[PDB]
Amino acid sequence: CPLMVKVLDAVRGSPAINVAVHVFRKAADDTWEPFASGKTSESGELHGLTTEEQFVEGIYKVEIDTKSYWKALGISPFHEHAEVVFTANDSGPRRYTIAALLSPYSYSTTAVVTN
Amino acid sequence: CPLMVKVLDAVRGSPAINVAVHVFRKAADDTWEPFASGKTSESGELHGLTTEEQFVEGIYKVEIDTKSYWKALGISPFHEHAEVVFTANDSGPRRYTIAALLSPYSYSTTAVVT
Amino acid sequence: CPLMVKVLDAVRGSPAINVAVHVFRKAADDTWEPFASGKTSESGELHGLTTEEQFVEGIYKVEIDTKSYWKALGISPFHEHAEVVFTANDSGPRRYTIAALLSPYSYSTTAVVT
Amino acid sequence: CPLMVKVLDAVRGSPAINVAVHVFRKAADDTWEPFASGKTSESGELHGLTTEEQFVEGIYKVEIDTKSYWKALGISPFHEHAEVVFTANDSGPRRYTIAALLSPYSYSTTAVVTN
Ligand SMILES: O=C(O)c1cccc2c1Oc1c(C(=O)O)cccc1N2c1cccc(C(F)(F)F)c1
Repeated sequence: CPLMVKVLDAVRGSPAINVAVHVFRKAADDTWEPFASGKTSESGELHGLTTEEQFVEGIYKVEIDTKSYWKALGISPFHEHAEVVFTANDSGPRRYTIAALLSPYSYSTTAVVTN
Repeated sequence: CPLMVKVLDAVRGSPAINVAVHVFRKAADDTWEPFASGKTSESGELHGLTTEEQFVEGIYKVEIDTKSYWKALGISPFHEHAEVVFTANDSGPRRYTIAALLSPYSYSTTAVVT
Repeated sequence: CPLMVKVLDAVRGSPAINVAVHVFRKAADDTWEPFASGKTSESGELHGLTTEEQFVEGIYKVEIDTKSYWKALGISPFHEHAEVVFTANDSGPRRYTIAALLSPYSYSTTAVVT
Repeated sequence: CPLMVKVLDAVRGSPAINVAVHVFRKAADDTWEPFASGKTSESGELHGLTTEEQFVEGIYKVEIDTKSYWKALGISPFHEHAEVVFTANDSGPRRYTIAALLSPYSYSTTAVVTN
C-alpha cells in the first residue's frame, strides 16, 4: 500500500466516512488521466488504491469530493473539492499518506512520506 | 500595536466576532498574572491590548474563549478554550499577530512576526 | 476588491512574499481559462485581481505556486502548488478573501466571505 | 486505550518522534495535577497513557513540548508548547485521539472522539 488517504471531519470530531476520492496521473500530453478511485471507510481511510508496480514516478493529483460530503450533512461548503498535487517516487519508491482535515470553509492537508 | 489577535470561523467562513480574549504574563513566581483582555470586533480582530512600553520581554499566554463562542451558536465544542503560549524576544522592531482559525473539534493558530 | 488573496509562511512566521498566484474561471466547455494573476506583496497579500463587474457567477480556481516559493528558500516541498476551487454565489454583497498558510509538507486554506 | 496522542511534523512530512507529552487533570481546587506523561514513538504516537477505570470525568490538559522538538532540529519555534484543554467523559466513557500538526510558527490540533 504505497498510497493511502485519511480524511477527518473538524466539525464533528470524527473520520469523514464515504468521501469519494479520485486519483489522476499526469500523462505525456499534460492531461490528467484516471489512475484510481474509491470511498473512505468508516475509519475515514482509503487503502488499496494502487500497488508498488503500478505506482511509478510521475505527477499525481488526489481529488477529494468534499462538497458532496458537506451537502449530505446539510451544510453549504465553500470549496468544490480539495486537490492535492505532488510528484511521486522521483528518487525511488516511497509510501505516501495524504491526510485532510475538513471544515465547511477551510481544509488542511498534510503528507507523511516514508521510505 | 505590538500585539494583535485575529480570530476566524472555519464553519461559517467569517470573522469570529465578540470572542473573549485574555492575555497573561508569567510573573517572577511562575504564576500567570492578568495583562490585558478584550473582545474581537466585527472584523474578528482585537487591537490596542498593550503598548510598546508595557510589552516587555517575557512569557505570555493568550487565551481565547472558544467554548462560549460555539455555545452561542448552538454547537457543542471540544475544547474549553484555545491557548497560545510564547516568548516575546524583543530583539529588534517587532509586531506580533496571533491568528486562530476555529472549528468545533479543531483549531489552528499561527503567529506572524514582522 | 471582490477577491483578495493572503498567503502566510508557517515556517518563518511571516507573510509569504512574491508568491505567484493565477486565477482561472471555468469556461462553457469545462475548460479553465486565465482570469487574473499576480504576485503577493510584502504583506503577503494580492489585491486588485478583478472588479465587481468582471467577477461574475461561476466556478473559479485560485492556484498558488508554492513550489517555487519553497525552492527559493532552499526547501524541497511536497506539493506542486496549492489549489482552491470554489463557486462564486453572488447572492448579495460579498467580498472573498482566500487565505493560505504554507508549510513544506502541508498547507491550510480558508475562505472568509463578508 | 481511552486516550491517544498523535503528532506530525509539517516541515519534514513525518511523524514527530520523541516529543514529550504531559497530561494533567483539574483537581478539586482548580489546580492542575499530574495525570500521565510519555514520549511519542517512531510512529509519532503515544498510547497507554491511562486506563478506562482511571480516566474519569473531568477537565484534562494535554501539553505537548513542541519547543524542545524544534530546538533539537535547529529551528527557533514561536510557541513554548501546545496545549489542548477539554472536558472528558461528561456523558459517559469515550475514546479520545488528540492529533497535532506542527510547524515552527503554527500548529493545528484536532480531536477524534469515539463511542
Ligand atoms: O493513526 C491514528 O490513530 C490517527 C488518528 C487521527 C488522525 C490521524 C491518524 O493517523 C495518521 C497517520 C498514520 O496513522 O500513520 C498518518 C498521517 C495522518 C494521520 N491522521 C491525521 C489525519 C488528518 C489530520 C491530521 C493532523 F492534522 F492532525 F495532523 C492527522
